[PDB]
Amino acid sequence: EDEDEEEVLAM
Amino acid sequence: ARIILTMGIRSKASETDLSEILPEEIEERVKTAAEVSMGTEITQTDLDNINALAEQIVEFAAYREQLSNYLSARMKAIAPNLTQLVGELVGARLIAHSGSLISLAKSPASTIQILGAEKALFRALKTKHDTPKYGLLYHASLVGQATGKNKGK
Amino acid sequence: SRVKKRKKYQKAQKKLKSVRAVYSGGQSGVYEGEKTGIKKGLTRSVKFK
Amino acid sequence: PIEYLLFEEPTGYAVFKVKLQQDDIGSRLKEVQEQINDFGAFTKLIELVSFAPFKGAAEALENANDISEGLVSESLKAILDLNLPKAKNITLAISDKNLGPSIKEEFPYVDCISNELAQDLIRGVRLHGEKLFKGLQSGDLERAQLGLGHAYSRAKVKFSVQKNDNHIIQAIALLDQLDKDINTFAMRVKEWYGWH
Amino acid sequence: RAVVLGGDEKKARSFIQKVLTISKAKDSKRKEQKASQRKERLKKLAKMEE
Amino acid sequence: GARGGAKVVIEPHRHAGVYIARGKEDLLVTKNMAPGESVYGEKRISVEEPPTKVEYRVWNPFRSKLAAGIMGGLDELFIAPGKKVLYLGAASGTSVSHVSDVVGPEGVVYAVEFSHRPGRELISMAKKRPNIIPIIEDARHPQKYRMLIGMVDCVFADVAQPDQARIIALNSHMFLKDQGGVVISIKANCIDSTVDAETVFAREVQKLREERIKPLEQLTLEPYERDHCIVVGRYMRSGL
Amino acid sequence: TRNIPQVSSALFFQYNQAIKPPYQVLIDTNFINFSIQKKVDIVRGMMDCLLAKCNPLITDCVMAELEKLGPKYRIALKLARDPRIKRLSCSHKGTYADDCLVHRVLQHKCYIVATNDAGLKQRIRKIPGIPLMSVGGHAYVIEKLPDV
Amino acid sequence: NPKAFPLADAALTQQILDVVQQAANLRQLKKGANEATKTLNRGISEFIIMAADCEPIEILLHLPLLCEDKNVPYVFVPSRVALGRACGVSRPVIAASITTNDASAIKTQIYAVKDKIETLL
Amino acid sequence: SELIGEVIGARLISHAGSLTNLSKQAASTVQILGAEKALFRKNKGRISRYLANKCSMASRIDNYSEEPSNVFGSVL
Amino acid sequence: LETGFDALANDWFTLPKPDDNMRREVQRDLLLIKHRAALDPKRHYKKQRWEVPERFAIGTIIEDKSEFYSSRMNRKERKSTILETLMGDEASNKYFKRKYNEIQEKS
Ligand SMILES: [Zn+2]
Repeated sequence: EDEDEEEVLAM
Repeated sequence: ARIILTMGIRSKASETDLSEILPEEIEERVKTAAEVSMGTEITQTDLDNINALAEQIVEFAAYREQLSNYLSARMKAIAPNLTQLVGELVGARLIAHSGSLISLAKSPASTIQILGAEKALFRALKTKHDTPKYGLLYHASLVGQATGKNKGK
Repeated sequence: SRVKKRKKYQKAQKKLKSVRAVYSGGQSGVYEGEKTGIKKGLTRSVKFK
Repeated sequence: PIEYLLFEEPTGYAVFKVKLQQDDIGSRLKEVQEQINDFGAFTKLIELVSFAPFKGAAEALENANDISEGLVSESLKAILDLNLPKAKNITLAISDKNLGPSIKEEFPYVDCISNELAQDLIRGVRLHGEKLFKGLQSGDLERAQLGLGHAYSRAKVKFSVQKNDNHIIQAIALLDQLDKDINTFAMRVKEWYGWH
Repeated sequence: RAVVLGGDEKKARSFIQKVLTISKAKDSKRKEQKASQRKERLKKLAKMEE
Repeated sequence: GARGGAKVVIEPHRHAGVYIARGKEDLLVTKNMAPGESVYGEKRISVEEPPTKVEYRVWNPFRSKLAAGIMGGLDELFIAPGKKVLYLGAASGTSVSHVSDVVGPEGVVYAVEFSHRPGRELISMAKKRPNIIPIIEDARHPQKYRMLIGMVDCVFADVAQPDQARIIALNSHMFLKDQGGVVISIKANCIDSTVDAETVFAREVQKLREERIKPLEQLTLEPYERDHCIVVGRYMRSGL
Repeated sequence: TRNIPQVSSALFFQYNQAIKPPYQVLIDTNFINFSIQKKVDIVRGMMDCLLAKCNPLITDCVMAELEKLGPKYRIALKLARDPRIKRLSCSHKGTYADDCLVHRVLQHKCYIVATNDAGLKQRIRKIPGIPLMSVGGHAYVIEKLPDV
Repeated sequence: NPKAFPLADAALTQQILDVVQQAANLRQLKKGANEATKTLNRGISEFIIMAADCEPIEILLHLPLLCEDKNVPYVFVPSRVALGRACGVSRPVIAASITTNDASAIKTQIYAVKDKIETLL
Repeated sequence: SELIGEVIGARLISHAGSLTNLSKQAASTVQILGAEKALFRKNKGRISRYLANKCSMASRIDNYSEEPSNVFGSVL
Repeated sequence: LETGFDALANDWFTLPKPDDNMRREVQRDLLLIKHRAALDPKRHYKKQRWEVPERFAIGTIIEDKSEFYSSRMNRKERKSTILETLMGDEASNKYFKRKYNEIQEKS
């Protein structure tokens, strides 16, 4: 499922 | 524990009467088990300390009932209106969760609905899944009377 | 010739382990489990017809 | 030529009467063996005539030692006396051959049989167990074996409570628990009375 | 889907992705070798059959 | 390897009543009938279930020959939940306790031992496990404990005696059911050290055939044991 | 469940390190008939061949085949029942002796196979570590036995 | 009936002490109750020799329990003074263990005594 | 009990799981059995090892005796 | 003589089912067992197509008191997930960092 999700607003 | 106090040794099971502790069918079952048991005999010195332990069980159970009644008296004097609606046990749990009666008073009714289901609530919120709808109030008497989807309502 | 046959025998001893399980002294130390894993659906028994 | 069967239970002695004698030459045939397994067929061969439960746990252990040594207990002598007719010679099927001589000495009029035909019948009785008693109170055979097994085993080993050290283990587990709870509850008494 | 992850969550997700790439490379390398031995094996059977 | 606080994944085995604990290493596991203690110092695994703390025990193949059989891939094990098992040669609770785990509360295990010193610890274990019935008696004379045993679904014989075949047959005739299971642990050295193990194993299979036991499969227990095998057979009372 | 039978621990690659004197020999039906034709004694012919004590074995299937041969082969049945010849019980339905012998050697790698059947010999040769005995010429001959 | 049982006779004791001495020279002997206990746990013991005159006898009675669980033969000899002398050490020995080795030079001697101990048991 | 004490001895028995278990262990295993609560506690370590060996023998006399006495524990 | 006889005339072996929408920690643990072959260069396993079982449990090992030194983990080293312990191992991370790099240049 990690491939399904995408990370945004990173610091 | 009471069975230990009434009869200390399996030998006594023949004459000792367990009527006040157990129903008829159960009390005869222990009598049959006593003679055909696989256990070993114990000394009076061993018996005395096991009796002492058993006496602590009944005393603690007795006081536990006292504390339950004491809390009921407290709940009917500190939050009488709440107890009439939800009850003493669930009402007391609600106050303890917030930490104070005022802290619970300043909470919206929505939070009081799901007060005891934070783990499911925040898991559901972060994973785009349906949220809980009873929380700690599920154990209120009125919610029990409801059935099906009416429990949520 | 003696050195050649020595290397040949020890080479064959390595290959025998691949062909079949060989006793190697048993357990040494705490039992750490099956290092290569356990296969649930495979049987190695010789079945009588 | 078998007419009565002796089966020993943990609960007591059971005596049966063989209504139909299964074929002896054809004993090894598959169909007759299948009859032993099938409950419905088995009832046609034998029928329970008497059952004498042991008075208590002590009697069961005493007869277990006697049955182990191939001896006739006073309870076994009584049950056979009431069942076996005086009578040429009544035939009794017994599982153990060593028991035959002892029965013969007490009862000269009974000749004991322990051949494979008898063993098949004894085997069938063990298979159906309480189902063959027609509801007569035999307790439960599984629980009776459990208590008797410990009694029989410990008697030979001569186990004594003096060796027991489980009391020490329980006492230590209770002592430190008491110390924790004595400390725990005592702090609450300070808290409760701390307000006042 | 767009999501927002903390530092610890990001480390766990990065660690998994590293492992799968290593596993994928190792699995393929074993496949290619055994595939080659099949090719070498076949070229020898053609001599046996012929 | 499987250190103290490590976390593992417990999944069911092909055989009922047996589990596999996955991880960096795989462990054969059986559910603990008496949680909170180990009988011979084995490692235990705790799982939280809705929450009750269920416990598991590790089955060491180098200590239990039946466990060495499961490692080697035995096709059929008649020991299963809710079955009566007659265990011959039950020195102590090292392997019987695990058999008691598999059969479960509904099952019962008849443990037969001859020597008194191993017998005493068998009695002490049997109390913790209500489904174990200890019988301190010589298995060469099944008539002595006939009252204490009913019919059994399977017979497991670990007696390391030259005349073990006779002991197996006598107990199977008295107590084993028709079409019942027979599982024998054979040590070549105990029976005949003069000949090779293979000759011994073939000889034992012949004696089982003579005693109306049909062998189903055979397996050697390497690398856990040397010159050992497990023979699994079915008892055909009528004939072979 | 998949089954892959384990390779016997009695085999060091193609060498059977279990078969050692005294030997155990499985007798085929034709072996006795050919032995009578060549005037070769079963026990002594084997001892001369291997220079060791040999323990001949006859299974139920082979005994069944000998009885079915008929009165012509009365001598073979009498020799087969010599007390020195031990008997092996069978727990399988078919009486076909060729499959019975092949299955026994697959199960245990401790037997020599004594036969002259071309079909049976070919099958045994594919099984590793199985010495094969036959009667040829004037006496017996053993093929796959390193100790000779 | 006595706790130390079986006790080897005069003829059997000398053969046991003979094998013990040869094993000592070949580094196939484990001396002392503690070292004997470890061999039983590792399953590397042919058989265990114990001294029946140990004072008290109870400090070596765990070994028969371990032996009978593991099916390892064991036997008692009358004297620990004699056992220690045969072991090759300068002090009395109450227990000793012959280590398993199928490639030893004294294999036949060990199995000979091992058989008689099994007959004794 | 005489060698180390009633409470300390009782804790050691519980750690082994039983008195029979304690007697079966080797002296090295007994020492690490009470090495998490410091039951027996460079020269300090030698006394701990020495006391562990004697504790192992004391357990054997108690377990394998029908009516154990304190005579040997005293001299030990 | 008085007789009333005349007067008498007139399941234990079931594992928990994993919950749907299972935690990410469990999925990351299940992946590690599936791909355990790649974790250590020196460890190799029998070829197995391991599928996620229908029912399973996550358990914590308990060592015997005698295994305090041999087979025990320190409390600080223990982690709730198999993955978190693996990250702690310094040798493992060094191998992964090196091995992860080489695949990248080749790609
Ligand atoms: Zn056949």
